[PDB]
Amino acid sequence: NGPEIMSKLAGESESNLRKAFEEAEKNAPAIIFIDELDAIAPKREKTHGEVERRIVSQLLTLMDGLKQRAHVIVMAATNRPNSIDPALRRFGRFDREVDIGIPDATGRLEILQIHTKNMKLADDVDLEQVANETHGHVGADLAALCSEAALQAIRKKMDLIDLEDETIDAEVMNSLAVTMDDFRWALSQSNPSALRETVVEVPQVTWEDIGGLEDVKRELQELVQYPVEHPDKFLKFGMTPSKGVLFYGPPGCGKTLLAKAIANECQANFISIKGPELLTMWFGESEANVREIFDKARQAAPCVLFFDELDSIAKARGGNIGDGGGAADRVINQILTEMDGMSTKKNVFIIGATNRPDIIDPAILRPGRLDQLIYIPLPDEKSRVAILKANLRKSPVAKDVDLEFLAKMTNGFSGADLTEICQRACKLAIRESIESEIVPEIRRDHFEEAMRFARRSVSDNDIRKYEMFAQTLQ
Amino acid sequence: NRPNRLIVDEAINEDNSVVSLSQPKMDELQLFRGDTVLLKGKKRREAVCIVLSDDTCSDEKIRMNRVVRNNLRVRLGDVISIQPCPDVKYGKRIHVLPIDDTVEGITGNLFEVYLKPYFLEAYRPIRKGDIFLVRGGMRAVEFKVVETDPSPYCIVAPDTVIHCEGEPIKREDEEESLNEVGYDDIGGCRKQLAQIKEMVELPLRHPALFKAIGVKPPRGILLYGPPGTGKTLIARAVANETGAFFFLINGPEIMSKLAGESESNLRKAFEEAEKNAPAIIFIDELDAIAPKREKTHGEVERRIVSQLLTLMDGLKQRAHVIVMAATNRPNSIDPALRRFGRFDREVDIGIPDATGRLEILQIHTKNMKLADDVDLEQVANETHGHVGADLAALCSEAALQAIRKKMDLIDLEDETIDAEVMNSLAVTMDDFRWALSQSNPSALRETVVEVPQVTWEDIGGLEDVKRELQELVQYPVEHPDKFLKFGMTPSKGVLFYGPPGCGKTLLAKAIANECQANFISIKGPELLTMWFGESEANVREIFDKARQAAPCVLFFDELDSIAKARGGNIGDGGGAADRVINQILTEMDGMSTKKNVFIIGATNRPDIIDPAILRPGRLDQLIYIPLPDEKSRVAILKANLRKSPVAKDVDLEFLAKMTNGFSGADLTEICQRACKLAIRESIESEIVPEIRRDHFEEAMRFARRSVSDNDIRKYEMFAQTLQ
Ligand SMILES: Nc1ncnc2c1ncn2[C@@H]1O[C@H](COP(=O)(O)OP(=O)(O)O)[C@@H](O)[C@H]1O
Ligand SMILES: Nc1ncnc2c1ncn2[C@@H]1O[C@H](COP(=O)(O)OP(=O)(O)O)[C@@H](O)[C@H]1O
Ligand SMILES: Nc1ncnc2c1ncn2[C@@H]1O[C@H](COP(=O)(O)OP(=O)(O)O)[C@@H](O)[C@H]1O
Repeated sequence: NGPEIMSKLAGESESNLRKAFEEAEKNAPAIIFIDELDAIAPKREKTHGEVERRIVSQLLTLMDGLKQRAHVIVMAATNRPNSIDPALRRFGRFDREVDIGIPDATGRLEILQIHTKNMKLADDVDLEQVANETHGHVGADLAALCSEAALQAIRKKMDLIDLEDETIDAEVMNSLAVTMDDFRWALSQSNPSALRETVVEVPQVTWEDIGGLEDVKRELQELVQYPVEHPDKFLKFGMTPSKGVLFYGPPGCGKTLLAKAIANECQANFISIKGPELLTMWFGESEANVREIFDKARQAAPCVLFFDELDSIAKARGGNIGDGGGAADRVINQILTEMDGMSTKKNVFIIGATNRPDIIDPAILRPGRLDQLIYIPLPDEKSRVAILKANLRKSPVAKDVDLEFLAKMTNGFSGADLTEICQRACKLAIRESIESEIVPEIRRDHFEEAMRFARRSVSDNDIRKYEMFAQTLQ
Repeated sequence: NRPNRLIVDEAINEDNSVVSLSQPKMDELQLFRGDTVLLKGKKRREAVCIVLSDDTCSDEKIRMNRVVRNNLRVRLGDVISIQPCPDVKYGKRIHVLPIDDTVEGITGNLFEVYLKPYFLEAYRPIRKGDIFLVRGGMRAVEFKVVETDPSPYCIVAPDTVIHCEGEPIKREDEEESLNEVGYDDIGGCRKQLAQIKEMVELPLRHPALFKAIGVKPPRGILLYGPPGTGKTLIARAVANETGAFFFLINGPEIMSKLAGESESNLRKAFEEAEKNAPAIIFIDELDAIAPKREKTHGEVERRIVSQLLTLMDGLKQRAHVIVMAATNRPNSIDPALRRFGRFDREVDIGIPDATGRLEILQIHTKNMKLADDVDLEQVANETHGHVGADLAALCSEAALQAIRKKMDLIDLEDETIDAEVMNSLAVTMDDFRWALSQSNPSALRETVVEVPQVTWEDIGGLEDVKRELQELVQYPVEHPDKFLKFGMTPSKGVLFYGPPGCGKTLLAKAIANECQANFISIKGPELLTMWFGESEANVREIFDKARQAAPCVLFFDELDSIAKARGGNIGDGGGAADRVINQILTEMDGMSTKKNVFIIGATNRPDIIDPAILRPGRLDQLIYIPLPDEKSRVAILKANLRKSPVAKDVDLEFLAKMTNGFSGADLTEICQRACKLAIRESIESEIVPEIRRDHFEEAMRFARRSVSDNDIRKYEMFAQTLQ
């Protein structure tokens, strides 16, 4: 480990290092694990001194020194890849590069179940919702959660009597159990003190979650599915599958849901770049970050890379009058660059979404880019029924309140305006239930009080404007 | 389970040898507040103490101070046996006698002072061998009772002849001396004091269990806060009180040595401490060793930041050692020190608040014997900005002032300066107000985090808003599974909008108080600073500080400030988005699921706010805060005047009548304008001293309303337009 090697004096260092392999090549097949490779090998501008630069050397030439008569494999742990000296990646040193990544909800379950196999828990805690609120936790955060859970429960009991003897009794800890009120107390601590950076996981949204948009659901499958499944068919007509899509339409109509739904149907990774993140690069004048975004999609492939609010920087410049310049700007420029310069097909599929297709720069549109415009309209009462149901397919809704009549009264709302009504109703309910008793389910009159506040955010003006962009483009 | 034994726990009172039982135990032990009780302790020794009756304590925990515990040899969390002794029998002059080094430069007659005041009005029961401690004249000297004419124990009576001796029997080797800091020496940081004791209770107190169990106890703890906030103090108290061996590294000592003489002391510091386990290694000034960064130059500095990383790794949990390290800001140190298995726990000691600066002040004068008028409440009110060391410096400068006005007035200076003379010495309020007049807030001022003192009692009107806000902030924290029954996420934002001075700030502070939550206020100038300074990386440090202060209310006041600085009636050519609000969006939506951080924005220009703030997952609930009504304008006038005296002669609802509308701030203007015309009268006099109706009439001559009825209609408009 790097700091041990860095702990020694000059020449006592690289001796342990060149001994570490000359010791291990005996015992072969063997694995040398160099974790904290940044400690040894950040050979860069930033190192000062010869002795640091000496040790980044000689590591390069112990990598070269293994002739394949060495059965040794060298693993090295790093945190971000740009961390280390680029000559460590020369072919014949570290050729393979494998990203362990943050675990997801579905994975944070297995970790939790590994770190309590010795505990003998209590019956109500299900580890599914424990694994749901632990988002942001790496697997060590998880190990720390459950150990703090088990040190809490040992605080509420046992030494209650002060039974402390030489060797503390066997049968007594087995009686000891850790309830859900321990774990929820374990999360209440600071524990997401670990990193939060761009997440990459398979979303949990299946098409079951999207009311309506039937034609879009089948259009998207062709775009994303058929190429990956049936390539030589594309090779029979000498065709390149289009790797972009641009969803456009009013807000809250499900442009995000569709992107996640299709990553799920493919069981592909979904990286979401939202509007604030593009604005960050544009104010911060750091669009070198766009490269790190696509290389992270490339390493997470097959993946869906989703740019939401791709008009964000165009808005921040205005765009009804706006600045004197043209449509091009720093960040979208690097998205163009990294798109068209990407690998032939790595199964990275690029989805943009915009609520202002008007002010997007047209260069994004040209073939080899987001090449397929897909309009995402305000739902119809046909769909407004399935929107109301897909929201209420979790919370309990009594039969007494009926749907297609609610979905009737709205000439148009977004699918988001409808969730507004739903969630507004569910708030009026919990308000009732918390109070009681001094009955505990939803009711029709909850929704009627909700509908008092139902507003539509789309003004029938701009639907005609949206209707216009549709026929104008072809 | 043979309910004889009972646990020992901390106690509020200042006096010695008083244990405070849980009231639903009365007839179990059968003994009332007039019976003294024998308590069993380690190395076959005991004590007997009169008993007090209180509600708040747990049933199983005796509450008693340090002195009564040390002789018992009980450390908090240990269990003692409590058995009554109605059989008590008075003594005739138990023999008492000075000990330690404490026993410093004293001389002459210490018995009319360090005994006779204390024994008086008391009947303090005393068993032979007790260390019971007395304080006077800027010193705490304790007198051990070596001999009791009857035995084992005795009440003291005013009728026992008193024995003048004053000889210095040195303290025995095995007892750990009292002068050493315990938990009661730590005034104002206590929420986190439970936190550190919770972390370290089980590892330090119970070495056997973690050898008898699979699990990992905390390896290292990082105390951080501005310098002088008591971080060394905490580590020593925890060590001294659990009994564990406390080792102290400080960075500049390690940095003082030559290369290789350095890391040897360092790797010896643990290889020395792992013997003495359970032990605490305190590495304060961890920035001196471990700022491993770009900024270090040299191998030897980078060597020492290494090897510290790998002494952290080297403890295998057969080490019972806990490593505490003090730091000032967390970004200060090398990030590989925070790898899990090195410093996993991170605990922020923080600036004390008015309510805390009181306890600190009361700890640093326990030996002084003050003067009657100084109340330490307003002393603790104007000491804002002072860390706990600033406070220790205040009161010591107060006591060196009062020693300057007196004593050496005669020049009585002898070999050993007299005992009875300093006890007469007292420090009045005119010393402390002179102590504050100095530079002493030479310590840090950065963003404060404390529970505000504004209760709803302070806000005139806004009844519907008061109940709306409670639902938003309270119901989620109290009743989560109810939110889980309908699969709902509690909205974590609010945006107050309305005219100025209508109480948008007060409401935010009032609700943090009703929750008893921390309140961080980011005001308008601070957002403008980030926008001119083009440093919006600071917004991250703002939310991570809320996250560490959670449960907290984070309040953005004047969230339109950057929009104004760009204009906004015509304004720049750009859109609504800008650098700083962008990072607020980012840090909001990317925040932890629910840490009980509740985000309140306030604006007097909801017009020019960017709409992206509004979208669900952000400040999602708009709450309009209107100009008050004469209904409320009465309670506004009263909540201002609920401090200063207002004679009945001046009447309110008629003042609150004449104003079609003012802000709640315009009304405070009138109030304060009146109170100025009054003090003007009182300072002058006499060459009467209270407010009067005509004061307020002269005030009302200058009453202006800052809201012009135009924009109320504009405010009325934003209200119905949004829904
Ligand atoms: N067609 C729809 N079907 C089901 N839910 C929807 C639909 N449209 C919107 N919603 C709900 O509204 C929310 C916001 O929609 P979003 O995916 O952001 O759409 P957009 O990107 O077009 O604004 C989503 O969480 C979703 O649950
Ligand atoms: N919360 C507190 N309660 C009582 N005394 C305090 C408190 N904080 C600081 N002090 C006083 O301040 C002095 C400096 O404390 P120290 O722990 O050395 O500072 P730091 O926190 O920088 O390590 C100590 O002598 C202590 O008496
Ligand atoms: N409704 C009110 N009730 C009591 N005091 C008020 C009220 N409104 C304003 N004040 C007084 O006016 C001052 C300024 O109000 P502030 O909280 O800044 O409101 P805003 O943020 O809306 O300007 C506060 O110190 C408060 O004491």
